[PDB]
Amino acid sequence: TPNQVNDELNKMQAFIRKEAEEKAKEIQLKADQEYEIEKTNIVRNETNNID
Amino acid sequence: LYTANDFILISLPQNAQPVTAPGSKTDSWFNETLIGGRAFVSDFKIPEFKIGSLDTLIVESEELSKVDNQIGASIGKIIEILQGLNETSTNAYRTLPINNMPVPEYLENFQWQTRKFKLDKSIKDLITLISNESSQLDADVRATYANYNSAKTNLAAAERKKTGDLSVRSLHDIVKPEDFVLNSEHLTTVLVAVPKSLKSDFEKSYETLSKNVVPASASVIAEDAEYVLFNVHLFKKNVQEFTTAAREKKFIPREFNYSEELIDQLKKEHDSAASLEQSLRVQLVRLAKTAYVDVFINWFHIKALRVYVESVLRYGLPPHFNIKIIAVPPKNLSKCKSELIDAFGFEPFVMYII
Amino acid sequence: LEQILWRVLRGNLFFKTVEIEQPVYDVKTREYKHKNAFIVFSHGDLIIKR
Repeated sequence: TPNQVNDELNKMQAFIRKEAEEKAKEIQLKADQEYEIEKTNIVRNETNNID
Repeated sequence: LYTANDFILISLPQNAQPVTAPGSKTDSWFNETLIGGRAFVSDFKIPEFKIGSLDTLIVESEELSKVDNQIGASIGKIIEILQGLNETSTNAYRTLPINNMPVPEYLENFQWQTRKFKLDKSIKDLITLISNESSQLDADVRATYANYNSAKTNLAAAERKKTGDLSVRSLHDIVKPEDFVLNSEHLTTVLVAVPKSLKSDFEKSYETLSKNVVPASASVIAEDAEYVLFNVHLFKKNVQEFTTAAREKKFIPREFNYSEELIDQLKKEHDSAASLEQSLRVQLVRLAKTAYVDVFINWFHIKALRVYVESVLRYGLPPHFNIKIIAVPPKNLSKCKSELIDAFGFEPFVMYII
Repeated sequence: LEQILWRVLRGNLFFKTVEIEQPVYDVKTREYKHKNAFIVFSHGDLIIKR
C-alpha cells in the first residue's frame, strides 16, 4: 500500500524537477541571447564613444 | 469490423500489465477480453511532445474538456442538420464518410493532433487553434442553417400566395387587363371579391355599388373555395362605390395590384424563391459534407488533447503512455465498461471516452 | 475531501491527515465534532489557489 503513495510522490517530484529544469534551460537561453544583445550594444556604444 | 456503432477510447501506462486477469501481455489480454466483447483493437499514435507546468497542465485539461464538450455539441448539431435534409445516412451522420472514407477507416490510424495543423507549437496554442477552427465551423453551420431557413420561408410564402381561395391568386394564373394593369382612373376598371358562390349573388353585391362607375355587373367564376372569385369592373374614380360593391353583401373583397410590372415581379419572386431553395439545399449539403470532416476533426483533436493531458496526469513523469483503439460492437457496450473497469486496477482508468 | 482532491487535482498530491484529540465547537453547526488536520502540499500557484 505505501508503494502507491511512494510512486505518486515520485511522479510529483519528477514533474516538479522537469518544470524546474525547463525553466532553468529557458532562462539560460534567454540569458545567452541577452548576453549577445548586450555585447552588441556595448560594442556599438564603445565604438561611438571612442571614435 | 462491426465498428459502425459507438466506440469507447481509453489509454493506460505502456509499462502496465492487465489487472482483471494475470495476462502475460496487456495487448494479448485486451484481445482476449475484446474477443469476449467481439471487438477489435489497434494502437493509435497521436503524441504531443510539448509539456507544460502542473498547474498549467490542470488548467489545460479543464479547458480541453470544456472545448471538447463544445466541439462535440457542434458536431452533433451538424449531424442533425445533415440528417434534416435527409442526406446523412444512418440517422445523424453515423455512417457519413470522413476523409473520403468511413469512420473506422478514418480512425484506423488517426493522427488528429499531428500534421501541419499545430506541428510542434505549445499545447495552449494548439488548444486555441482548435477552438478557433471550431468557432469558424460553427459560424459556417449557423450561416447554412439560416440560409436554409430563409429559403424554406420563401418557398412557404410562394406556396401559400398561389392559393387564391381568400386572397390574390398567383399572377401567372391571373389575368392582367382590367385587373389593375392599366384600368386606372377613368380609363377602365378592376374589381375582386367573393360574394357567395353564384353570379346573382355577385349581381346582388354589385347592385350595392349604386352604379357610380363601371356599372357592369360583377362576374365571379373560379375554383377558389368552390365559390366566388371575381375579376370585375369597379373604377378607381368610384373607389368608395367600388368598396361598397362588395362590402354590403359581405363579399370580403380581395383586390390587389396586378399590373404587368407587378405580375412580372411576382413571377420573378416565385422563381427566385424556388432557385434560392435549391441553391440553399445544395450549399447546405456541401457545407454538411465539409463539416462532417472539419467539425469531427476538431472534436477529435480536442479529445486527443484531453486524452494526452489525462495520460500525463495518469503518469506525472516521465511522459509515456499507451493509447488503445475505441472500436466495439454495440452489444458489448455495457460489458466493455465492466471489463475495462475490471482491468483498470489503479473514471478511475488512465483515460476513457465515448 | 480527499476524493474530491484526487479527482479535480487528478495529478499526484500528498496528504498529511492528523487526528484531533477532542472535538471543537462549530459556529453554524452549534456542535463540537471530531476533526482532523488538512495539511496538503502541491506545486503550482494556480493549483494552490484551486
